[PDB]
Amino acid sequence: TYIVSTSTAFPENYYPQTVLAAALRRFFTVMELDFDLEQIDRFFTNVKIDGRYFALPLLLDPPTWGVSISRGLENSLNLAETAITKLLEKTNVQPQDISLLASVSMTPAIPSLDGRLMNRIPFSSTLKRLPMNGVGCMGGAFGISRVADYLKAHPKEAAILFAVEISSALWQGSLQANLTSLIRRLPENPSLYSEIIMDIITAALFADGCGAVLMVGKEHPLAKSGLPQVIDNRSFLVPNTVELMGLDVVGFRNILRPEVSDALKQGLRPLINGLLADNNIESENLYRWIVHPGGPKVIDTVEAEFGLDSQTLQLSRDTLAEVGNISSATVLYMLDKVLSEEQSPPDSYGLIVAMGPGLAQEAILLKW
Amino acid sequence: TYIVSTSTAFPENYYPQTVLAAALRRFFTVMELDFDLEQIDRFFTNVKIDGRYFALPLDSLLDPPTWGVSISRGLENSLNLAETAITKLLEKTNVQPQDISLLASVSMTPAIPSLDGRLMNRIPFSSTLKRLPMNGVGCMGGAFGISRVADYLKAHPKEAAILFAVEISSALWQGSLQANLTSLIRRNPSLYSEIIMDIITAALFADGCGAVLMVGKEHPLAKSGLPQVIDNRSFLVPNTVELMGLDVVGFRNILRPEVSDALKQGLRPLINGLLADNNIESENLYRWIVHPGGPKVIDTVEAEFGLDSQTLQLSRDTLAEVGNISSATVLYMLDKVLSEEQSPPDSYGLIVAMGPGLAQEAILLKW
Ligand SMILES: CCCC[C@H](Cl)CCCCC(=O)SCCNC(C)=O
Ligand SMILES: CCCC[C@H](Cl)CCCCC(=O)SCCNC(C)=O
Repeated sequence: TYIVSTSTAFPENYYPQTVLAAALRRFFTVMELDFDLEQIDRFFTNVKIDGRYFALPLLLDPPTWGVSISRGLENSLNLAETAITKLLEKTNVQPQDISLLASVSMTPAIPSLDGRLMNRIPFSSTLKRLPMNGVGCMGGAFGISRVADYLKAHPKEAAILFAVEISSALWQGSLQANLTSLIRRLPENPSLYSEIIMDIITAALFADGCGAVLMVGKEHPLAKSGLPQVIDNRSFLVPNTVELMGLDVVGFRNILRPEVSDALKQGLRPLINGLLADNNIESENLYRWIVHPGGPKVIDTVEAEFGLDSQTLQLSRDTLAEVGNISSATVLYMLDKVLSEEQSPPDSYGLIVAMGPGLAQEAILLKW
Repeated sequence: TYIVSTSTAFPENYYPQTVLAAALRRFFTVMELDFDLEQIDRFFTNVKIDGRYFALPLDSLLDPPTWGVSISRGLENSLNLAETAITKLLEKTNVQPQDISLLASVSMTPAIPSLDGRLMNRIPFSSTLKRLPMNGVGCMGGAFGISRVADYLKAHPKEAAILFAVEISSALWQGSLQANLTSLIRRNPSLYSEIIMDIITAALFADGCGAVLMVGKEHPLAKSGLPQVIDNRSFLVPNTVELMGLDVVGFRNILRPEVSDALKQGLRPLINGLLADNNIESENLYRWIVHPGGPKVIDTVEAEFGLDSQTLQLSRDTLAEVGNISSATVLYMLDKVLSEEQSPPDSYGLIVAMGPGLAQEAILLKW
């Protein structure tokens, strides 16, 4: 399977990280929440993000959850349509010649976003769809793997994957309600301190955006040398870590416990060592890593586990700095950057790695 | 690709339709809602459901728990049902979990991580198990998942995959229907249609789980006499998103009366195109397995294809026994066919389901 091209789409409002930190501090202050405001600055600074796109409005006067979901759906569709149209235009592919449209998003959508897009883009009415959910930050890498598996059996076909997330939905009421309750119960329940920090970290980290990728089977006319080929992929799920990472219905609450970066270690090396060995490759001979930046702590952990030079994962840090954590879309944005870089040397190997709720990890071996 | 075996799983409480009708009437009465109570009984009777399984409680109908606690219970019941069905499937086929390569799931139960990921802590699947967690397909999910697993197994002829579908319709009885029927009846003659649609939702949808084991052609279990998936196809009717789906409000089920008429735009284009490309006609089909997805749907398929009054009886009997269990329904029906019926060698069958989109899915089977 060949990765042919990529595109991204972002909403119109880009906020400096310092403005978002200030917006949350003002919420704490207007609400008279008894909490150290310097903790907001600390985590908004320590995530190493310069600014974020928010599709939904920037705390004090929240709409109904129904209205926020309606806006989230609309914005998800708008971003996905933009990305897919840019993708089709840049490759000169007609929508009717796409066989499969795969999607990942935690935006609630029944019918799925990919079905609603059939009314915006003239796909054939018999388009095959692959709407995935329950994978969180991992979804971009996960979707690449599932589409590659599909194209194994359909070598003449073309498929599009998109990932789109609206993290700003959490700023429409969920973060406000939860931080208020937690901080006000904190004097009688000091165990809640870590819960407040988790919500502040969520507010510091997650952003909005969309990425899309065109992939084709080996017999497709766009399967040309010089493109990255997906040569293998593998999944891993670490036992008994469901509670470390997820998205719970309450609005929503993001779950991201500090123990993630250590539980990551239990899955990363068996997953990647096994994938590489089964393909007769040594990690030291990888030309490129494309690692989803769950956080700076996650990047540091991957770097330490595989003894990497600190420049090897620079793309993860630059991406975090530019757009924040855009969840499943992040590795597609990252792949897009790489496809804009200098033509990778022939026969160079690359690894895409992402981690998400599960705790689950996905690894994809690429060859140029 | 072969369908090797099926299983089902249901919660402990089976309620007669009259008991459910009575509970809803009691709600209208305690709340002093000004609405003809005979509309409740008429719709609960006219869907021709004898009873339904509810995993979530009915006794709290007047004082429902919080939506957060309902979701947590819905997750736990979803996991329990899927674990039970999967375990029965593995036991009846003598297949070890470690020997399953792909676990595919469909469910509207909110789950991040997905149900299939969570199930890896209850069933000793390999840690490198491949997963296919689908959503956004509603009632079409069981047929949809069969097609997607079939496409996967085309590329993996040595492998075995499990699909499960599970839905907890009783979630809507934990506050959503109560709130919406109250407000709607209070308020605007144009709102009569909205109340009817919530009453029909309350009359129709039920809980359950189905599971299927499928293998590629080179798997040891791939044996003659098992149904083969020979082809499958999807169809989405343009500009009908608003006719069916599930909206966040709790949840509100959307099922517009126009659905059955809108199905006519997709059914024959889908099925006759699929059959023609496999060199057969619909009249060649020995068995139909059609999801019973809302008023007039069965009747509409029957009319479109000129079928005899008994060709779709399995749809009606299924609705009678367990109601509309959404994505799981066609797996329960396939289970009945494989376990209780005789299928002549080399005969053709068609699985058909319809769901939010408006989308339809067809799968051609050959024994
Ligand atoms: C508008 C529709 C509502 C969208 C809801 Cl709020 C999706 C959550 C968005 C925030 C994230 O993407 S958090 C990514 C890391 N979290 C996990 C579980 O991996
Ligand atoms: C379990 C927690 C919330 C899950 C929700 Cl309440 C399940 C959906 C409502 C009951 C059904 O199965 S309706 C099937 C027809 N409707 C569609 C969209 O196809």
